[PDB]
Amino acid sequence: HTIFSSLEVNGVNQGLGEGVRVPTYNGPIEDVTSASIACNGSPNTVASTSKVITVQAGTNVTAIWRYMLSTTGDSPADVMDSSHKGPTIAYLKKVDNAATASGVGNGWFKIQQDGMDSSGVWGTERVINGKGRHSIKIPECIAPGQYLLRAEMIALHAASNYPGAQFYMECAQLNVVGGTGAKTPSTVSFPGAYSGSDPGVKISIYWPPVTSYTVPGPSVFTC
Ligand SMILES: *[C@@H]1O[C@H](CO)[C@@H](O[C@@H]2O[C@H](CO)[C@@H](O)[C@H](O)[C@H]2NC(C)=O)[C@H](O)[C@H]1NC(C)=O
Ligand SMILES: [O-][O-]
Ligand SMILES: [Cu+2]
Repeated sequence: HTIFSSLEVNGVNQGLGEGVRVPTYNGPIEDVTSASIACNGSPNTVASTSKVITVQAGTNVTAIWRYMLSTTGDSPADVMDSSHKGPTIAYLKKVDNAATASGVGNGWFKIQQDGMDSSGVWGTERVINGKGRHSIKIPECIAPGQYLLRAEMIALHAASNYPGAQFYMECAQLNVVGGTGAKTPSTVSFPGAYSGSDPGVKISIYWPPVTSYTVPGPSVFTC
């Protein structure tokens, strides 16, 4: 239970729900076939925001994860419960109007992931124990203009069967400046990119303990 409730750009937090479409409640999506898997949604409610955040291509933005919208600290419990082990992931989608585009459908490409490292530590544990900071590089080589940024944490502690995996995601609204357009990503759809049968979705993280993890979705796009 967690929310990507603000984005840091150029080292400055852009504000709570400012340029990030935040849900009222911190619960997960569990149905990977739902329209809500793209940018969150029903049975939650997600707020619209008029802010589109300018970001220089090639630089990092940092999603700031918090337990609830009103949370005021950054200790582990202020981010997400330590039972919630799994990957962190981020995607972009080119859109016409980042303040209104829904994010459902084709156009997503993966730009970051952190599953399980060679020491058995999960991406979510780096966020939980890193003050909620989920750093994401905006590629330098993509086309400039308006995008959605979907940042996600998947908790797998209850994922031995499907449904069970818990998907926490929010979409931020970006204007990417300086992108060279030198490379056009291949894209996937949300819903569509994840299946309840995926090895990273239906998984028993303790039975036996896993030492390798396959993050769901496509490969990370690189310039
Ligand atoms: C910018 O974001 C990228 C991820 O998109 C970060 O790159 C990862 O950094 C970790 C921590 O050093 C490494 O273990 C990974 O190997 C890196 N991944 C890649 C693909 O390079 C990068 O550290 C971020 N920069 C900042 C300032 O947070
Ligand atoms: O969230 O369990
Ligand atoms: Cu939870």
